[PDB]
Amino acid sequence: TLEELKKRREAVDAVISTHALEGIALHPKTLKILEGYARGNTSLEEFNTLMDNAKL
Amino acid sequence: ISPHHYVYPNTTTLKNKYGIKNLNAFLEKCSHDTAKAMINLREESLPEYFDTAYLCHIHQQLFKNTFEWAGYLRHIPFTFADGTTAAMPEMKRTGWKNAFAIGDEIQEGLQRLDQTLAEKNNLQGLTREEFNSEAIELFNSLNQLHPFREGNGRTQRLFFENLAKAAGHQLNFSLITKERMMVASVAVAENGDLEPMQHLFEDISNPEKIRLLKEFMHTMKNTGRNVNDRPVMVAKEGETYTGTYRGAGLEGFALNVKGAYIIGNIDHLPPEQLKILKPGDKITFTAPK
Ligand SMILES: [Mg+2]
Repeated sequence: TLEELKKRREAVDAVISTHALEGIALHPKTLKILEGYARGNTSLEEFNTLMDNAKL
Repeated sequence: ISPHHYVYPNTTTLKNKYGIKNLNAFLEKCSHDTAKAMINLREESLPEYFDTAYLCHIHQQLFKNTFEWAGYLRHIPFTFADGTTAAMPEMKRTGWKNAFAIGDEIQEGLQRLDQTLAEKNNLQGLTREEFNSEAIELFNSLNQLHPFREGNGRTQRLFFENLAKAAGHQLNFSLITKERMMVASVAVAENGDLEPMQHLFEDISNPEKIRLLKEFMHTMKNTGRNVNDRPVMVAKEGETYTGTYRGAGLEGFALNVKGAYIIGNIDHLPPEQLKILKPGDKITFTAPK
């Protein structure tokens, strides 16, 4: 649903932004999983499993 | 007891739950977990009492997988699982402003924030302008108090986003560059000048203005341009600006003034201007009532 895509878009943009305001750029695996949830190809439970399993 | 006890001996790296002593790997992994925590935090119910407890709950959810002291304030002695006890009642700044509250000043300040939100009923039942004027005083004060060892900006921003949401308004901080944030804060802390901060809160609360900055930032990303080091703001009603026409979009146009980006509404340009206007043209624009 569109409203949900709106919410998640804002949510990933806010995550990225709040680090940029500290001078921090996120790891590319972090940006890839976040972008997959904003799109989203992935539910939140799946997004949490992929964040847990990422190897940095 | 010692502030030094927060870091691994002979390093600048904060003791953490992963055991990373290399600074950059610690930063990438702490950043990664904190991203996970913010997405999940977005799924909790909003609190009935906005207070120091809630602030500490936010910090605790963001950093619980990184620091043993997630949610603990820096003037309270914290004892690590390794036996050592750390605190930082005074956190000195390199080169900076009037700096940060010290020791008992933190505590007093947080009690004040608790009392204010409580007597004003969490800033609810206010118009947008009322809410912003109140919110600004609490935000400047929390800026000075800076009560955590690390993660103060991220916790404070989330606190004020959720506070606005529960009062029926919004604060969209993703539209604010690192440059503009620092200009606004030091105008407060150094010059006693609230205008830059009031203008900041207006651009990211006004829906008409949020649309304009959303479009502009989206364009910058698609351009692959990084503006985090430049001022980006929406023209103030009644002000005049003179600079280089930067182009236009569906909703808004951009002006370039001494390196700053000034966003305005396309319907506020003279249509006899818009017609022939090319990027690089020198235009003067006065935003209306
Ligand atoms: Mg930080």
